[PDB]
Amino acid sequence: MGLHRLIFLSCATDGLSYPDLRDIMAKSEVNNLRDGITGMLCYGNGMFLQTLEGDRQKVSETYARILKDPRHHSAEIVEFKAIEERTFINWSMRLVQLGEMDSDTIRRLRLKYSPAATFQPRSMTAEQCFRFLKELYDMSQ
Amino acid sequence: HMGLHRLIFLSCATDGLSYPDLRDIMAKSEVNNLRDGITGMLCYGNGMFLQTLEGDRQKVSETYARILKDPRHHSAEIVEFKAIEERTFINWSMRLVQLGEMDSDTIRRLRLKYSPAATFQPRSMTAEQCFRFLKELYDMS
Amino acid sequence: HMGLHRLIFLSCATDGLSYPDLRDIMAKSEVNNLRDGITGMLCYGNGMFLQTLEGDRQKVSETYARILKDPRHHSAEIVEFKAIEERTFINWSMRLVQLGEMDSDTIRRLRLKYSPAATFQPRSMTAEQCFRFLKELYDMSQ
Amino acid sequence: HMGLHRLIFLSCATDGLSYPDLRDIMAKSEVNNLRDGITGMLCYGNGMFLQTLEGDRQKVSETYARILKDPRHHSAEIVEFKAIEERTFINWSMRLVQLGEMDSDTIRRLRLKYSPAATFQPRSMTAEQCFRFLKELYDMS
Amino acid sequence: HMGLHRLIFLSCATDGLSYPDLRDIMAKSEVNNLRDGITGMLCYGNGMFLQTLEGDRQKVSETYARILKDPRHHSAEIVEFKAIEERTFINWSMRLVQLGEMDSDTIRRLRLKYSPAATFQPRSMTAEQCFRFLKELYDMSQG
Amino acid sequence: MGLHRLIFLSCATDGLSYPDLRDIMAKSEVNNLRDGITGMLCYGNGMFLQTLEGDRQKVSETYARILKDPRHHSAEIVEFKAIEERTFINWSMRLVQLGEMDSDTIRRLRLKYSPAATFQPRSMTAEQCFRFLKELYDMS
Amino acid sequence: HMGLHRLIFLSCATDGLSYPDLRDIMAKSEVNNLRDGITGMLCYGNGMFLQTLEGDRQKVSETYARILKDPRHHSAEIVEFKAIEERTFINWSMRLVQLGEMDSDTIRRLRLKYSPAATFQPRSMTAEQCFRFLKELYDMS
Amino acid sequence: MGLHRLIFLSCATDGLSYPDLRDIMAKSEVNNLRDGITGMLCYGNGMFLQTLEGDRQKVSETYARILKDPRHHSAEIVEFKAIEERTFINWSMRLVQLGEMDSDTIRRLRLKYSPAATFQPRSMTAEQCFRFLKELYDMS
Amino acid sequence: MGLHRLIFLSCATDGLSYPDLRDIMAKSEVNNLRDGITGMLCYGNGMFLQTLEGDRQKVSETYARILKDPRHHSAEIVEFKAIEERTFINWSMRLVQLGEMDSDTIRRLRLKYSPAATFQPRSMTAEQCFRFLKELYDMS
Amino acid sequence: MGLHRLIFLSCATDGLSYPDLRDIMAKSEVNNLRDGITGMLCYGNGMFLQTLEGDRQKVSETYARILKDPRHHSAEIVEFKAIEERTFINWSMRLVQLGEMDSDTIRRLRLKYSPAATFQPRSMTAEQCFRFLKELYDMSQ
Ligand SMILES: Cc1cc2nc3c(=O)[nH]c(=O)nc-3n(C[C@H](O)[C@H](O)[C@H](O)COP(=O)(O)O)c2cc1C
Ligand SMILES: Cc1cc2nc3c(=O)[nH]c(=O)nc-3n(C[C@H](O)[C@H](O)[C@H](O)COP(=O)(O)O)c2cc1C
Ligand SMILES: Cc1cc2nc3c(=O)[nH]c(=O)nc-3n(C[C@H](O)[C@H](O)[C@H](O)COP(=O)(O)O)c2cc1C
Ligand SMILES: Cc1cc2nc3c(=O)[nH]c(=O)nc-3n(C[C@H](O)[C@H](O)[C@H](O)COP(=O)(O)O)c2cc1C
Ligand SMILES: Cc1cc2nc3c(=O)[nH]c(=O)nc-3n(C[C@H](O)[C@H](O)[C@H](O)COP(=O)(O)O)c2cc1C
Ligand SMILES: Cc1cc2nc3c(=O)[nH]c(=O)nc-3n(C[C@H](O)[C@H](O)[C@H](O)COP(=O)(O)O)c2cc1C
Ligand SMILES: Cc1cc2nc3c(=O)[nH]c(=O)nc-3n(C[C@H](O)[C@H](O)[C@H](O)COP(=O)(O)O)c2cc1C
Ligand SMILES: Cc1cc2nc3c(=O)[nH]c(=O)nc-3n(C[C@H](O)[C@H](O)[C@H](O)COP(=O)(O)O)c2cc1C
Ligand SMILES: Cc1cc2nc3c(=O)[nH]c(=O)nc-3n(C[C@H](O)[C@H](O)[C@H](O)COP(=O)(O)O)c2cc1C
Ligand SMILES: Cc1cc2nc3c(=O)[nH]c(=O)nc-3n(C[C@H](O)[C@H](O)[C@H](O)COP(=O)(O)O)c2cc1C
Repeated sequence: MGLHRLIFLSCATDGLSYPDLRDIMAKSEVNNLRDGITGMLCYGNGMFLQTLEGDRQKVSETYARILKDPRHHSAEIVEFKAIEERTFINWSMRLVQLGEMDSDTIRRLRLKYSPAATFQPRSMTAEQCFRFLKELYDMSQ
Repeated sequence: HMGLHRLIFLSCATDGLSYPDLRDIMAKSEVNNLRDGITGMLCYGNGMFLQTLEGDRQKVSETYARILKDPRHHSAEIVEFKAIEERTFINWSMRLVQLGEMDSDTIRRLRLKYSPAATFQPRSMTAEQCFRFLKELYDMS
Repeated sequence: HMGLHRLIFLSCATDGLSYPDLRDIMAKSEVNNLRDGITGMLCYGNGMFLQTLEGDRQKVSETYARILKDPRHHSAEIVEFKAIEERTFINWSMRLVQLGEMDSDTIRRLRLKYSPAATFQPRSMTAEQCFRFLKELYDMSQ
Repeated sequence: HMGLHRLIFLSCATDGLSYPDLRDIMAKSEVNNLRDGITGMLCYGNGMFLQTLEGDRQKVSETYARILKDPRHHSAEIVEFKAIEERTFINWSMRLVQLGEMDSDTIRRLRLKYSPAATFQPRSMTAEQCFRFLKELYDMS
Repeated sequence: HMGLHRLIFLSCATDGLSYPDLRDIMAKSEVNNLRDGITGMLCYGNGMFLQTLEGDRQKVSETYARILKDPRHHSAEIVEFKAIEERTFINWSMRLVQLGEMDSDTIRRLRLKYSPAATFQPRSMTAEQCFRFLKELYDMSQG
Repeated sequence: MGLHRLIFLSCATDGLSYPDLRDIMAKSEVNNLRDGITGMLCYGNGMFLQTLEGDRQKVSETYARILKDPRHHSAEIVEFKAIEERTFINWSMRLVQLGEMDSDTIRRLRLKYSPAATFQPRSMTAEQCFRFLKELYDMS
Repeated sequence: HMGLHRLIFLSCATDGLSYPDLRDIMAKSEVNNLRDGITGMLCYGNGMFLQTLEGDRQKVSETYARILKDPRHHSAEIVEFKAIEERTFINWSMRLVQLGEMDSDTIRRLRLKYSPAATFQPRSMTAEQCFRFLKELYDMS
Repeated sequence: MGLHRLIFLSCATDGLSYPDLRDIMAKSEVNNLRDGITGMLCYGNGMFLQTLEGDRQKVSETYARILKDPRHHSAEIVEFKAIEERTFINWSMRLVQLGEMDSDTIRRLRLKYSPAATFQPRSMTAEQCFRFLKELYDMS
Repeated sequence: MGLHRLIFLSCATDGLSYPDLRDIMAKSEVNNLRDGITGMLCYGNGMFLQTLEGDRQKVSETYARILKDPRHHSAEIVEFKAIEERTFINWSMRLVQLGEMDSDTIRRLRLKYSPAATFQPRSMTAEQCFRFLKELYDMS
Repeated sequence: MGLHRLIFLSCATDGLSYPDLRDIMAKSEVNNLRDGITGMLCYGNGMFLQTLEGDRQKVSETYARILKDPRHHSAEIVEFKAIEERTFINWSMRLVQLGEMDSDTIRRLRLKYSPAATFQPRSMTAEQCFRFLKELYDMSQ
């Protein structure tokens, strides 16, 4: 039924540590590679913003799995639509931490695509979330 | 906030699904969706569920997260999630439409109009086809 | 003289607003707006105000700055201000529509049509949703 | 949360406006705008102000309502207020540009480029001209 | 021959304009415009003229140069001049519409519809607003 | 009511002299700077092709004065419309004479934007006159 | 072949054209155009011809090449030649409409609607005006 | 992969019989109903013009089978694309014979959508074939 | 009525000689220069493909004279429409012989804009002919 | 009737050999050159994906011949439409084998234009097949 892209956000569980983030990256890369899924996970200011690209069914099944994870709560879908080609091609999953990135670059990128004084993905539109993640992916290459 | 959205998803009915089960689903959704500002429509046929929800980005997502935990269906597949200027499915907090209790010639034309399948197969339908199929049902009701 | 414009804004009615308040707002609004070439419509429901004003860029702005000084409401939020080819809200210099003095079902369906909320919440509505909500009310009030 | 918006307004500076008065304005705007997630640009020339603010619909409104109470100007005119997909005035929570301290030729050409007036007259300019005028100022900083 | 065009302009009527003045204008516009393949409509109201002319690029220009020389009005403003695929104002070489001989409420709402002004002020209206205002006048008073 | 552009053409009156041109350019520069008007005047093959940018009322009044000038006759308006920004920014008024340019570059420019073997602005559309003038202005 | 096309051209009647000439033109046109799959419409008025032919790119061209050798007119000028998705002038292999036998006011308004002229002057008309002019004449028959 | 529509044309083999047409119609109706396929068959002037809607795979497989039928030759694909909704809903396969309908209606229809003096789908674009088949279908 | 472009094709008459080609080019340069006409004539595979830009009347009359020339036959109009600017500016008439150019540049060009295994303008659309001719002109 | 493009896919019959491919390329190179046909053949993961550009009739007949070939089975048409210009100009027929290429560029190219974890033209849209083929043609010059 074709290639799709999903974008959703969520609130991280309190006290998340680096080993927790690395654990997410490690399982996501293996499962996604198996499932034909690509994407990117953005972490900052206690919030997750993720995009997954792939088959309509596979991406749905992965999202239903991600909802069971106790490392986050209060998930919101931002968008689900058919896409002509992938944007997030290179990584089965890439984690980007806004805190390990140039303070100035991120502030300008977060301002560019958002009205918020901090990283607040609930205040961004679907196209803003996409373009935010696209620039993170393009610089994190 | 963030605005009005519509979700469209499909799923498989669990084997043994009973009319009571159908009525229990409708009873709880109507109370919940009314509380949440959610309207929409549930189509059941050929062992398949095809549903749409309209409302707040967060609320619809939370309702979908709850629906994913229901054992009365399995293998849910998201069809689309996007922002909308206005609602189509205004009249009912949640309306159940059974394809089997309907004019066989009306439903045959409808299912053919918006799908390539010889029976009702939402998995073979695009997001636009599911929207238009459901809308004709809503209008016919 | 920069053409015809439309402003849309919303606000919270102040606690204790009474029918005399609504009449005073309408009485001054009709006189000022007729003087200023301003037309529009004010919607009241669920403790919220939703209003649109059409006219000259300077006049409408001046009318809005006066409105922000009015103690009969608070927490104003601008929804949209843009140039327009033609007016939609032609007939009245100002018209009050109370959502509660109307067919509950017609309004319930309209409030659902153009918003995600279980109640009248103009802060949850877009500029296009506010305009189309207001236009349908205007078309029914004729 | 109804998304990112841009406000543009103009006003007349009250007589006697002083250099310390402008610096005070710039000092409070940077603090307030940074607090509120707001960015923008203030233009001063020919006794007139032309400013733009980007950010949240509610915050920008509340900021305009505060600016309207300031005795250092009068006769404000809204030029446009609308939703935007991305910010243009990303770099400064607030920046002052004095047209009088700029190349008489660079500013004269820019003033003619975007208005029919022989002097700076933002009231004679469309929303698009004010935007494009302020943007070139922004790009020259 | 560069095709069909439309001109829209406005002006202030000179003080003391009389009904015979409007009649001399109308009798002469009809004869000249019929000769020159020009059609159009003149609106008079609130001491202001708002007129449109359709025809050949050169003919319309010359008629405007003639109109500019007339002492019966002053302070003309061009609102628009462009090529058009087809005429809107076809039925009359020139038709005069006086806003005062028409339904106040009909004209009132029409003037608000296409302008920000509390009275008829073509100087506050765009080319498109002027076009649409004149077109509704032309359509309603087909007589 | 915003920034507008006018383009018109005309026939020069027989006996046009440089002094004649000197008076035109001198009063135009003064008058246009006062009025917020910019533009360009093209002369060639006995024809004027002009563009003026500025306020709707000002540009019109200037056109009315230009129509009284006896140094030319048979004006035609080419277009009058609103514009987002000026193209002809640099000069309150600039004269360009086609005859004092490469017999090759202008031949082309003209042929590019007209069906005629000589400069015949009555044969050009509004968009052809604009682009033709924009190319001339862009050269200086 | 290479598709359905429409040609529109105009010409001046050779001075002294007679009714029998027009008859003979119409009789050859119906026979030839019917043989060649060509349809169209010929307007005559004020000493001018305005005609359109629809059909094969080759057939219409050759027929036009034959019309060019006819001494009953001169000064032919092509108005338009392009590919078309469907015919407008379907009903007749060739139909003659004389502007001289029509409601004097109907023809006056039609000529004014699609021309800057006080007389029928097809040389003063664009390709779209000729098309719309002939189409209205066709619809009144 | 979704709903598609195919259009193809061919020459009927010499000797085509009404019984021949009926075997085609009967086997097509059964197979297409099995295959979720709908469509329309046009026959005139010795030519076939057909459209099928359904699954990309299914429609292709049916076309491959049509290519082996000896009752026609010189098949030519006209169009194959994804479609949002079916136009040819009502019948799995419906035969419309051009030659036995109103002579004037089919003359106008065939002229409307083609440069030819007889039915010649080889002279028609994809859109012409589609709009032609659709007007036939709408008349049934 | 402004600037137009014509595109047409024809078959060269049997026996066409280089002097014949040189005379066509010679009279075309004079007539077109007088008539304000520019364009390009492409000769290949025994076929002519030409385009002319200029005034609507002049271009037509020139086409009518071209139709009486016995050095070619079977003319087909490809397209005739209004244009905003000339593409074939530099030359009142220029010959491009496909045979005197790189077989590979021309082979690739001919495939890009046609379904044919050789140069066959009768198989090309108006847009394909224009773009074909424009690439020749730009590389010329 | 102009230039067209066909795209189709099929399953290679079991046991396909290098000689098998050489014979396919050999006749296709000859036949397409005779027919004015250009195109490209992609082989990978036991699947064929091909495009042919040329005349509507010739391309159709070449497809009819290809369907009789027993070296593949289960052919599926992807798209057939008229085109303004060719994309695959340089070759009458060129074979590209995905396994004789860099796992990365092919893997990422294949992910770019499909949801699948391996090459599966059956899950690809018409526009994805075209773009997949076009990047292959562009790389192998
Ligand atoms: C924010 C977040 C994003 C995640 N994204 C993915 C993902 O994209 N793919 C994935 O396989 N698991 C993802 N996970 C982890 C799953 O929730 C879960 O732990 C994982 O799929 C375990 O899979 P298993 O049950 O098959 O072993 C994510 C978890 C979090 C908290
Ligand atoms: C096909 C299907 C559709 C459902 N749709 C909705 C719905 O629209 N809204 C809702 O509140 N529950 C819906 N449910 C039910 C949820 O799974 C769950 O039973 C419900 O939210 C229970 O709410 P509770 O928190 O009051 O127990 C649906 C269940 C199924 C099987
Ligand atoms: C919700 C609301 C809407 C209002 N709308 C208008 C209006 O459209 N026009 C107006 O003149 N005043 C309006 N007002 C009132 C103004 O704030 C102010 O009281 C009024 O202009 C005072 O007029 P005056 O000082 O000239 O007598 C509104 C007030 C409220 C609370
Ligand atoms: C032209 C002008 C522009 C201003 N722009 C801003 C601004 O962008 N943000 C802001 O907070 N204040 C701005 N101000 C200042 C406000 O009028 C006011 O002094 C400030 O919002 C006070 O905030 P407070 O309640 O924290 O004292 C501006 C004042 C002027 C005269
Ligand atoms: C508002 C106004 C509109 C006019 N419109 C026209 C017109 O459409 N056609 C026309 O010939 N004269 C029109 N005139 C009159 C001309 O100024 C002038 O008197 C007239 O063309 C004299 O024509 P004649 O000298 O060629 O006889 C108009 C005058 C006014 C004041
Ligand atoms: C072709 C041509 C173009 C002209 N353009 C302008 C112009 O752009 N601005 C201007 O003020 N005068 C222009 N003029 C001259 C005016 O017609 C008139 O002589 C001048 O405005 C008178 O200036 P004054 O009113 O100060 O005496 C032009 C004259 C000609 C012949
Ligand atoms: C204005 C005009 C329009 C004509 N239109 C057609 C036409 O549409 N079809 C046609 O066959 N002949 C038309 N003709 C006639 C041709 O010039 C020619 O005389 C006729 O095609 C001769 O037929 P033939 O092939 O038997 O010699 C027209 C002639 C004139 C003067
Ligand atoms: C013009 C024409 C159209 C046909 N269309 C169809 C068709 O739409 N569906 C179909 O199943 N067979 C169609 N056929 C018949 C096939 O060629 C073949 O006989 C049929 O699929 C046999 O099916 P079988 O597997 O049951 O033997 C058509 C034949 C012709 C000549
Ligand atoms: C393929 C071809 C193209 C021609 N192109 C032109 C042309 O562009 N301009 C032109 O004047 N003659 C052109 N001609 C020649 C005319 O047919 C005729 O010979 C020429 O115009 C001389 O006529 P004249 O001396 O009466 O002017 C062309 C001839 C052929 C065969
Ligand atoms: C995947 C695949 C692609 C093929 N592509 C072509 C092709 O593009 N052109 C062609 O002539 N044959 C192609 N063939 C081969 C034909 O099936 C047949 O072998 C060939 O056309 C020889 O025809 P002929 O010997 O009758 O002349 C292809 C075969 C396969 C398996």
